Amino acid sequence: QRSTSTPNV
Amino acid sequence: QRSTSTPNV
Amino acid sequence: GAMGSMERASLIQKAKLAEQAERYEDMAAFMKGAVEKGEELSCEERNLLSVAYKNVVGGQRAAWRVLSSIEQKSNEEGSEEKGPEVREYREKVETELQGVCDTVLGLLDSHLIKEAGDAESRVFYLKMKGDYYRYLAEVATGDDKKRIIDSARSAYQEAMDISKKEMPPTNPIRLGLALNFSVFHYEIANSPEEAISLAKTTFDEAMADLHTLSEDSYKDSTLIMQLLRDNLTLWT
Amino acid sequence: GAMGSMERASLIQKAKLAEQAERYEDMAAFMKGAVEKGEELSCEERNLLSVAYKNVVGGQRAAWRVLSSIEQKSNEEGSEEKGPEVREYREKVETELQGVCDTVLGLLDSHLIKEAGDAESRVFYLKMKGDYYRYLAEVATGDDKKRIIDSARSAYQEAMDISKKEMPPTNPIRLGLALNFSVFHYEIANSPEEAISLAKTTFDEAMADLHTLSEDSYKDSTLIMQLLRDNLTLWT
Ligand SMILES: *SCCNC(=O)C1CCN(C(=O)[C@H](C)c2ccc3cc(OC)ccc3c2)CC1
Ligand SMILES: *SCCNC(=O)C1CCN(C(=O)[C@H](C)c2ccc3cc(OC)ccc3c2)CC1
Ligand SMILES: [Mg+2]
Ligand SMILES: [Mg+2]
Ligand SMILES: [Mg+2]
Ligand SMILES: [Mg+2]
Ligand SMILES: [Mg+2]
Ligand SMILES: [Mg+2]
Repeated sequence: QRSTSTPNV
Repeated sequence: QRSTSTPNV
Repeated sequence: GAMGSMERASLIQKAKLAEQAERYEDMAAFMKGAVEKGEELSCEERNLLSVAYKNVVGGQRAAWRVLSSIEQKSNEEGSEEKGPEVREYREKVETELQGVCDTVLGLLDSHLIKEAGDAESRVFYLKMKGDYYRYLAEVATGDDKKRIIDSARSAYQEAMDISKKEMPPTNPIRLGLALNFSVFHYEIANSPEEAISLAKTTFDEAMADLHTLSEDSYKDSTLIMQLLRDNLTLWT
Repeated sequence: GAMGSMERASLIQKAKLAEQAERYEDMAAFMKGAVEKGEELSCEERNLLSVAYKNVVGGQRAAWRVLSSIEQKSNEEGSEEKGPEVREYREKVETELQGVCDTVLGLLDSHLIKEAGDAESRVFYLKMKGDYYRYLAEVATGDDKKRIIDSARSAYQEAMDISKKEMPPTNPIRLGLALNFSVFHYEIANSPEEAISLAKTTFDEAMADLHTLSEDSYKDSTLIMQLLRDNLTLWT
């Protein structure tokens, strides 16, 4: 659904 | 490992 | 209290919204505000109170266990000295946990239990009293560990006595009480044989009463019965 | 600040403990305290700051989305009137979210960004500035929506300009910046073609530089590249 942003390190 | 208690309704 | 200006019904509505949003600290604050209006709680409202605080204390208990394990390792015979920080932070989480438990116990004592006359409400609240003393017991180490354990035991026992007199053996509150008292015996009271006996007798007596139930009640009762069985498998 | 009496190193140690315990509100408070000591942050410390606040704001964003969806349904042409509670509680969560974003932006402005001279630190902080303006944009509706969007865009653009000059195309900070700027274009700025173009060019330029990398760096870069590809699949 929503775009993926950078995950947690 | 630990015993199971009553879960949330 | 910061909820003193909000309508009771608005507090309950917002507790349900907070549950949907997985905002359980808010949910607990809303339900505390609802209790402090001074009226008795309905079945659904009691459930909202329980869900809210169980989720809050559940996160605290999980965090405390992680920190206590790290602390125990730091104190292993051969571990590098790391300063006071692990103990300090475990103590911080512990104090917050104890505060949540004290808040719940305070609501039960002022004045939920004393106004609860029906078996469903009184057993629910006494089970809750046992549960939150049990959570205090999980972290207790001082003089008062014994007295905390006895307080949990006493609440659970009063609840058991009422449930056996007033509820059928498949009643889900009666079943969940027995489940949690059996956990108390195994995990807190160093009484695994009592835990096993209670779980087995509870399971068998419920089994024999399932024929009286509708499909929906049967689903509710058998769900908790499976947890008794799960523990019996872990314990034996 | 309540962390003003704690040693910097103790704050960082406790931030790591809080992460292990999944106590991200505590983790953020510890890292805020560490930043307010006034020294620059190391790479690991910057990561702790980012992990803490991303987890905190992530829970708020998820809750806000649930409440906004309920509110939008309550305002559907045919829905029963339910009073002000849904709007009030959405506003409460929104204000808390905006407060977290304002806190992070405040730390960046006082004084993390101005002391950050190396490309790795400056790009990291400008990306973070873009991210927290983007989270403000997600909930903005008033006059300042346009200005919030432009603030996010400006921070991301400054970060992009530095990253293209100073970092190889596989650098994981450069890749994560481009990923998040592409999300900004698609989800905030009504610019899906720009989002797609940026994601594609970023992916292709990284692909062509992977041969320069060790196995461990290759793993890091390709993980983020897969997220670009995931979005390109969603978007096309
Ligand atoms: S400081 C220790 C060594 N370096 C790093 O950890 C880098 C810190 C900065 N950085 C990022 O923020 C980038 C955008 C990032 C973030 C999250 C990631 C998650 C995974 O897999 C879970 C893989 C790569 C990245 C990269 C780059 C790393
Ligand atoms: S008030 C609405 C109708 N009644 C109930 O919901 C009962 C409330 C009290 N109660 C319990 O607390 C028991 C111990 C309980 C708790 C949690 C459960 C979870 C599941 O599956 C997820 C099944 C059964 C129970 C029972 C009984 C219900
Ligand atoms: Mg009133
Ligand atoms: Mg203590
Ligand atoms: Mg007996
Ligand atoms: Mg010092
Ligand atoms: Mg607002
Ligand atoms: Mg371009």
